[PDB]
Amino acid sequence: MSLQPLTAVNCGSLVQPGFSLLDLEGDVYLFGQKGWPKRSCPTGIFGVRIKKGELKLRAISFSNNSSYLPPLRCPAIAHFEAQDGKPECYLIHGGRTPNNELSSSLYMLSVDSRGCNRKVTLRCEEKELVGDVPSARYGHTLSVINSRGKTACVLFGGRSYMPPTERTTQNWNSVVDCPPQVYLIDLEFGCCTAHTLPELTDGQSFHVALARQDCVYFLGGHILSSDCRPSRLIRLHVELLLGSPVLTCTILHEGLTITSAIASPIGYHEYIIFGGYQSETQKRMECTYVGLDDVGVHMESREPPQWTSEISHSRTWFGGSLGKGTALVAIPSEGNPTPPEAYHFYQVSFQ
Amino acid sequence: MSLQPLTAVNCGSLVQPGFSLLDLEGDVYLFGQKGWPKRSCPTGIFGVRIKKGELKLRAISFSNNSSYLPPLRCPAIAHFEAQDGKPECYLIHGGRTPNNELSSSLYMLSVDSRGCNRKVTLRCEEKELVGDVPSARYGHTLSVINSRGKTACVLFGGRSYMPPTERTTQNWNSVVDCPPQVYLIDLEFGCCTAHTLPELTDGQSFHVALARQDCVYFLGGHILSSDCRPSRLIRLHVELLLGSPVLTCTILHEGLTITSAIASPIGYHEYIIFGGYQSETQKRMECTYVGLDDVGVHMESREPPQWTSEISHSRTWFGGSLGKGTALVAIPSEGNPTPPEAYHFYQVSFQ
Amino acid sequence: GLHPAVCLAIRVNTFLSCSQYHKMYRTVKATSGRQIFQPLHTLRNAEKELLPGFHQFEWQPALKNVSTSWDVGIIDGLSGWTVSVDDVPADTISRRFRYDVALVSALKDLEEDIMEGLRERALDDSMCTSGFTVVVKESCDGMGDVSVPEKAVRFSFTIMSISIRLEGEDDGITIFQEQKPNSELSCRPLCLMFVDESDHETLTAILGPVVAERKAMMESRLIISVGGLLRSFRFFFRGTGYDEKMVREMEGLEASGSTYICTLCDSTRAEASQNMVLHSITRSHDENLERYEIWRKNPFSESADELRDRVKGVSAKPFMETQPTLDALHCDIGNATEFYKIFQDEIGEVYQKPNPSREERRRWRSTLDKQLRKKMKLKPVMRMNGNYARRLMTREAVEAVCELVPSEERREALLKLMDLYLQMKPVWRSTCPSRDCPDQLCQYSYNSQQFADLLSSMFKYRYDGKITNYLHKTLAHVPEIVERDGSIGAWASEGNESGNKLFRRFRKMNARQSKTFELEDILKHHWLYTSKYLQKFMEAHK
Amino acid sequence: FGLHPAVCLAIRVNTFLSCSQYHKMYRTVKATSGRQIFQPLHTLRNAEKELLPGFHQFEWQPALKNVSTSWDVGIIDGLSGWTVSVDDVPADTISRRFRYDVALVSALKDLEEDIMEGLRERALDDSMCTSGFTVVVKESCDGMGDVSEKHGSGPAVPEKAVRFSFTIMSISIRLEGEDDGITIFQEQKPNSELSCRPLCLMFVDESDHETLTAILGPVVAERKAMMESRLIISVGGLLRSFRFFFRGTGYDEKMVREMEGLEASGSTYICTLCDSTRAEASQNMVLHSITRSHDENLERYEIWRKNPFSESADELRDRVKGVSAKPFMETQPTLDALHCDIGNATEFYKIFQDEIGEVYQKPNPSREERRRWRSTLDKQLRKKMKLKPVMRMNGNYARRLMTREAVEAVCELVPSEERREALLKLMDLYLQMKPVWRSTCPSRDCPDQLCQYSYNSQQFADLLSSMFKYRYDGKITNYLHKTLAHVPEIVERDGSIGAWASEGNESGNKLFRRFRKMNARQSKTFELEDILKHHWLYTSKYLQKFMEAH
DNA sequence: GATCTGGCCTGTCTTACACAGTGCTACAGACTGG
DNA sequence: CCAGTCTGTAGCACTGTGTAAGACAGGCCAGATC
DNA sequence: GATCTGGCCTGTCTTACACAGTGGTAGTACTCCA
DNA sequence: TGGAGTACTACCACTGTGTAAGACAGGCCAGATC
Ligand SMILES: [Ca+2]
Ligand SMILES: [Ca+2]
Ligand SMILES: [Ca+2]
Ligand SMILES: [Ca+2]
Ligand SMILES: [Zn+2]
Ligand SMILES: [Zn+2]
Repeated sequence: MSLQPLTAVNCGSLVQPGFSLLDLEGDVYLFGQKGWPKRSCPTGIFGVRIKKGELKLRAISFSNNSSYLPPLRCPAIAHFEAQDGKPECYLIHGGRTPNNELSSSLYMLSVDSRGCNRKVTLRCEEKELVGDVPSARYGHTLSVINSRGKTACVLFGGRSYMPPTERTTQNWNSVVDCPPQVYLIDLEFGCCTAHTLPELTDGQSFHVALARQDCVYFLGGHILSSDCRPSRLIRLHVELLLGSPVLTCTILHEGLTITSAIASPIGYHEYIIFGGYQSETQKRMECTYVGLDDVGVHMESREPPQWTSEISHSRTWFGGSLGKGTALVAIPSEGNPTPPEAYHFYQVSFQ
Repeated sequence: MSLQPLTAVNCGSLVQPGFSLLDLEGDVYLFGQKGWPKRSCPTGIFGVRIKKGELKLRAISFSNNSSYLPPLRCPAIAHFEAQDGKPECYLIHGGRTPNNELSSSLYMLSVDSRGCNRKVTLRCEEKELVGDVPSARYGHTLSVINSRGKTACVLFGGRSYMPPTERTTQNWNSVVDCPPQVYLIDLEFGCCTAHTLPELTDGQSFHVALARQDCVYFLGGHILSSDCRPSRLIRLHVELLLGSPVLTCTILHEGLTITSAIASPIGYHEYIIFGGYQSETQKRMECTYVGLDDVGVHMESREPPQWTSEISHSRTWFGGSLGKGTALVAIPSEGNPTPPEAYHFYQVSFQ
Repeated sequence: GLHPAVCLAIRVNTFLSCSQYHKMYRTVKATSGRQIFQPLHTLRNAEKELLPGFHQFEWQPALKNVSTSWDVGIIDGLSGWTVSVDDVPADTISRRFRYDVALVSALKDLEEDIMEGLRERALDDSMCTSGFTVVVKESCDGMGDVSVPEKAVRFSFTIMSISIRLEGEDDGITIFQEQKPNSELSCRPLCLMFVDESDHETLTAILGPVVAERKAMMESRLIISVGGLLRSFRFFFRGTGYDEKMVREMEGLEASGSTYICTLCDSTRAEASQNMVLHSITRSHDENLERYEIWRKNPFSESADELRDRVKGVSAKPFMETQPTLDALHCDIGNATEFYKIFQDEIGEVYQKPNPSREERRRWRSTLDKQLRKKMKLKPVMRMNGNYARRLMTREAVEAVCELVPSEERREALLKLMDLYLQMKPVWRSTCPSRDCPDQLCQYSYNSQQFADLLSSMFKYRYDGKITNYLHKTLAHVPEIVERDGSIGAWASEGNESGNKLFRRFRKMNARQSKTFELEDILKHHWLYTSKYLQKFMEAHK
Repeated sequence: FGLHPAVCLAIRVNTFLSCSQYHKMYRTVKATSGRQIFQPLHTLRNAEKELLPGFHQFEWQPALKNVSTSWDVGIIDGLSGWTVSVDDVPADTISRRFRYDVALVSALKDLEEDIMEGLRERALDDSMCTSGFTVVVKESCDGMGDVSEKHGSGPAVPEKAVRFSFTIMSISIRLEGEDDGITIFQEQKPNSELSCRPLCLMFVDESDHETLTAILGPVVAERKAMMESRLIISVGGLLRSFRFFFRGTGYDEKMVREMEGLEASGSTYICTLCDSTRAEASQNMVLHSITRSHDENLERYEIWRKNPFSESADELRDRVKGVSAKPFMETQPTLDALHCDIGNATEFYKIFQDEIGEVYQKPNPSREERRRWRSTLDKQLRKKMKLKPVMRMNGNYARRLMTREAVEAVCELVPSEERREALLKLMDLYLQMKPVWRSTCPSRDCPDQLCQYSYNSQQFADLLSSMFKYRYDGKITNYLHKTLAHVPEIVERDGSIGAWASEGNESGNKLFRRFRKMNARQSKTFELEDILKHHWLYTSKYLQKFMEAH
């Protein structure tokens, strides 16, 4: 439960506020970066090395039979657990293109070969979607569920630009929440089906959701309709009957007023909800710990690691989980002249 | 011969381009503080020390029988050989004060009591000059001589202000070489006399003089009349054929063509010359040596230590001699930014 | 008395503040007045017919994704960013017009001169009033060090030539061709942003609406009350007046000195060493879209560099369509810089000494500046301006420089090289080559060929496989583009760049100062400084 | 109807319009409407040469001492022919100035219109009032530090600059009977930059006495050699005489110390005019005689230097009474009406802080109680007088503090009503005696407060040393001794206090900055010349008159 | 005889403020016609 | 004689700029000491 | 312990980035007046 | 019908004399398996 001020020796210009940190097969890969993929690494994804409080960003390289990814900005990430027959995957969907545009594409990323000399090859497949496909959104959440006895994906939330008729060039960069529809996606086939929620009367965004044994928990987030942050957690239960994947939901009584959080996994189903924003200006400093049970969520507040003045005065902050009780947070720095590494970094661990 | 970059630990804002360096009874004193005597020091005569390559500056105090000297900028220094009555003494006359005028007042400075606890008390008695007094001027030179066997002093050279007839506030600050006459000063009383010879065809300025055995050698300094630097060393032999101070002069063959030269005594009658300025744009760079006896002046070009680029390239420079072969030089530390300690100091030693 | 419009012109054409103009007006009225100037409060409404949002208009059919209210004015450049902290912050302050309203204000301002063109051509004025054709040249250039620089980016356009095709049976009749697109006196601003120049994110997230209405206006037509009639208009957009780096950044090519030099042709760098003349101009916007799709989806399962090469350096979905042509001013700067390097090299020796050190080139540059100041009276400069280039391109600079070259063969060689360059230079610099100097354009192919072969023969010590990109552009694309695109130089980004000093001065004497308002009033002035109405009232018959 | 050339010169200078700017709008308005409304550039430049120095012929009888009798000289270099030899003291300091006498006759002939107007009002026969004219002159020398010219890529010391300015205060007549004075012209607001003409500009700091003396020496010699003789001017068609008196007031106390030799700054010798120390200012706070004069200070410096009594160091410094450096310019060291409150303001702030808290029962306070009293006092002022706390007492805060409102508001905390009424009476006497020095002329505006000021300050000091004896044991802030010991003697010796403040140059700082900003030639050697020419053109009474503003 | 810490004195950073201008707006006064 | 109406001038929001009062600190002597 | 290789370094090369606008001076159109 | 005096437009001096990114060549080295 402590922090450590790191330093980005070089490459301290390739991080933007919302970014992704995929943890597969040990090393962490940073995904999404400022600007199009430069030629230092044409594939946009950087292996992250944490050595002596120092931050190294090594280039990665995809397969030949893979596809190439635009560096999505704030997508939804679903850690597709090791199962037959291609472990172990990550589902990225659908994110924000560095060119200011949404993308409804679904990228299935995985590891292919290694090393021979510590080199890590990745592969990335565009997964066509059949439906009833979910329209292009961002900030949403995707999760995996294994129900009796097959694996599916639950997609929900996230904003989107105005519908393509009311979007006026003066209201272009406005954005409203996508319709409150859940989407059940099968990795194969991509027959993505949409489903309503007679209880979720409103969409939302930046809700850090979780899944446990084909039972999903949408933690509270932000709703731009009424500017409210409904702490009421959302439980739901899915049963993939043949061939209709029936769904039910329930409004949990109490949750947490959290927005744009980092979820570091501690146990098999134990997570630290690390921090984000609880108000429009106030940031949630205190940590949180959630155990996922078949009874349900078990919440407790751990000791918040002491915050330096630097991290406390800052207007904003963001980050991503390095896994195994570890994560990385950042602070927009100030000073004269440009550092130009305008982002200070704090590594954080539990226990 | 070696150079070393010193650093003014404190009291950096009390060094001006012109200053004097006196030695008597060990420690070295710095004379000619810029501005007027602050409340830090009642007098302004600082005691300077090189302690682990750092310039430490302490205050000196005066007795009651002593008069107080204005901070002359470019006086005419003269060390007095240790003998009756107060061995030794130092003759200062008269330089320019912090304001644009000349003192025209000779001062006999010496040490009176010590320590007790590593303190030094000095005395500064004015010695009135009755005559036939040498006119007010600056940059001239004074030296001690012993003529069979009485001790007197010879004064010569130095610029001055235009006489108060053509002195006009449009050229109120244009200076003129004082008429070339040698002035003879006795110390008790100050019955001064003026004399001339046709060999002194012109008056010089900043010409470093060196006396020995009542024979004085004037180097080549600089003249504003002809804008040239006469490399003609000037010998003159005098004696007090009581009660007439008979003088004779002679234009010798060669004297060095450098201006405003630092003179550090190494031996009995041996002086290393670190050199101030050879050419009116290109400063002198080498380091020469002057011996002298009844044979005459003997010049030898010693090895000049490798001037660091910072000192070697900057426009101007100045300094003094810490005695016993060592000397201090200083370069205007002009650049971004002003600390405001605007003078880098270098110690330079012989052998 | 003085017409109010003239007095507004005098105010903004000399950078006078309301305080200054008010004192001047009070004083000149109190003596021998007989009111001569007009006061502030009457000018502060006498311009409303010059800024955007005064002149009614419409489209047929209506524009997509563009509201049809025609009375809008200065709008915040964010275009309504949900300020919610949780998302990407709505940080950057900007202002702009609505492209359509800007265009209609420009046209209805040129009303006088379009009517003059109607009358001078002896064409009927009441009929043949539905098929006008406008050529609009855009330009968008960054700007640093506007005191950390803060590096604001500016976006401007210019009506280049308005022609008429009515009633048909023909191609068109050039009603009015702008006489001077080079100077900023006709280069009107449309969008100002306090965005750094290279960060794709905010640049796109603010330019998006502009590019959107640009793409939308390409289809429909415009209706304007001009010359008493409700006439119509069609537009064609030339996206030329960008520099090279920005064209690359908004094109999807990996800036800047990549293995793929040409913005228009896909010839690699090494292949641009042997061959220097024969090339084809193929890079187009739509083709770049298709190539980026072929990269992203990767339908052929190729490896990294192989796939890069199948698309020829296209790894970024471009968005702002850019006509395939080079700037004129930066071509001059690039050319000048390269001749300066070659001069620095030939004052010393290179073909005799293979690898000279750094101090040697330092001293060679020093002595070159010595020879160019002792004669020709030229001082050194850190970055090369247009004027220093024009001076470094003339003959006498060569007659002075070549004096230091020991080998007289090299002397005559670079003299003949500069001769060729002066014989071929006024091709792209001209306003209209086929009219100003047709003989150079006629003899440009053979001249370029001889020049390229002279370089490859007497300088192969240096041009083994490295070629600056403007060399390639001026040696392999000039004739094709001049043949196709009518002219060049008449489309220089100069009109923007040299105009930019306005936004510099307009921050001192016309600030507010607060970035919420600073861009607003800077834009207001910078526009009001351009309209031909005011330049007419400024010249007032010579 | 055409426009006079002088009107157009004024309307160019007075609005900082540049040459190219003026010419552009000129050709514009000329080709616009069929007339030569404004005059063009070169004729305006020729017609302006009437106002700059070096145009009117004059004479001086007896002739000046060590001053050239030429009258055609213009903008001279303040170096004064500094020999450029490298070995000597460097000669890089940029500076430009006028020849004092030429500038003076130029400003006088400018005011000639108003002096003739006053002679019309006074009905003095013009063919008779010829020789008995006398002019009072103020001269202020402040160093406007750290200017930013907005185009700096290489440091060329473009920050600090001393601006020696002078201003004609008032001109009277002397002929011919007793008639020791009739004020023919009293400038109406002698503190604003509209009338504060520059004379010398120097690109140096006000710190280094060396360069400052080196470039001011000529000006001092002119000031001296111009005190005795008479100036002959062809004014109003008559050869008339003028005699001068140079009241030099507008210096900051720092510069006054630097030019009277008094050891700076917070020395044991606070007052520049009396000799009393801090303890002698605390014992008696009212009865003091203004004694320090330029000649006496010179003699004191001689006493210090030669030490004719061989007394010890500290005893010698006490016998010379503060004079350790040779003064070099006779200055009239009046009270500075600029601050004139800020010291008094911070003293009343400390008194309130130590009166709400208990200091005259608990003699030795610590940090916490002091800061707590400050906190609660600031909260009280926020509650009642609605004044937020600040770190430094500026002007307006002092103005809003030393008022009976804030005082009767803060009275509610101090428990003993004795001390309440005591400090209220303190502030009462204070704010009653306050406009004696601030306002222009207490001899016309408020003669009652002046006539009462002696007894008023007496009661004030008695109240202080009676009920606040705990705090004025032997230490007193300088401004309090100023306001209690010399105000009546000052206003009696001169006639005012606020009418000789340094306000002129404190304002004209903005003028210098603006002229460097938009009118400079950027050559770093012409720049000063342009700044000076434009600044002088600004402040010529004639041109402000053509700015009638009707 | 020889050394060290509190008082304080003064040289240095620093930072709260006011002051500068600028466009817009709003009110206040002065001209002119019925 | 009066009201619209036009003109002049003051007020507001704003942050960039210089400034000097105050925090402080460290450095040296006095004082107490080794 | 030997290889060897992906990854970091260092150097070199290419594309931009600022440097106008202001007074003084003088040719020089060019033209008001007799 | 010509003269020169007017006004305009064209020149000159002058700040400083390096940067900030990114692609690629190539050297080479950690360090890890072989
Ligand atoms: Ca550019
Ligand atoms: Ca540019
Ligand atoms: Ca000052
Ligand atoms: Ca000041
Ligand atoms: Zn090409
Ligand atoms: Zn006093």
